[PDB]
Amino acid sequence: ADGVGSSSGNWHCDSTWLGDRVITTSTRTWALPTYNNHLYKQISNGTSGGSTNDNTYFGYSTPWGYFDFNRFHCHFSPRDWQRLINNNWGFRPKRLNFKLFNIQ
Amino acid sequence: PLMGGFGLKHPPPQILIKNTPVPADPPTTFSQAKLASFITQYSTGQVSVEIEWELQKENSKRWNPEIQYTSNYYKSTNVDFAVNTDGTYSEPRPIGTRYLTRNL
Repeated sequence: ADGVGSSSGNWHCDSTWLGDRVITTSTRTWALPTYNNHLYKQISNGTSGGSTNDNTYFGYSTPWGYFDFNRFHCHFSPRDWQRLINNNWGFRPKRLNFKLFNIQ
Repeated sequence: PLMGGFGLKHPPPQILIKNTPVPADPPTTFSQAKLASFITQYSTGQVSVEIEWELQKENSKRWNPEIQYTSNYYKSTNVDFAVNTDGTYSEPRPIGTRYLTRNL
């Protein structure tokens, strides 16, 4: 089984163009700091300062971080993008799969 | 072939066609000479040729975009590879087959 000395997964970046399906996998290396010294904090901006009435807000800044893969170039190489946009009329996602591994 | 092409030992068999000669009226008295007077005649029709091809799909990990054959984006007096005002079809430029890349 898993332990301190055996890796949790393998690196995958690739694109499988099969018929009408293209399956794009990707992998990156990240670093997650300690935000707010483990604190939730109220944050706000009022119009009593230099800010104007349109720029006011009220909310909270949590210690948690989050993964955002929501841009296309995260998932496509410029050559895989060229195969897509040149040869096909339309495309839509079907399903995704997500993994964290190799945690230091 | 030095012009470029597929050298074949048994190439596609050449197809020959002719109008069967139809004689004009022979004389009423026998003659040994061959019949030198024919009916002026020609034929027309429809021909179809269908070739199946075998493709070698491009599989490459090149990151950046390829070079593709693209028509001129800018405006023009008439479309390329299309009829002009008078109905004359035209092909503006020779188009080679090598835009993809491989590693030597």
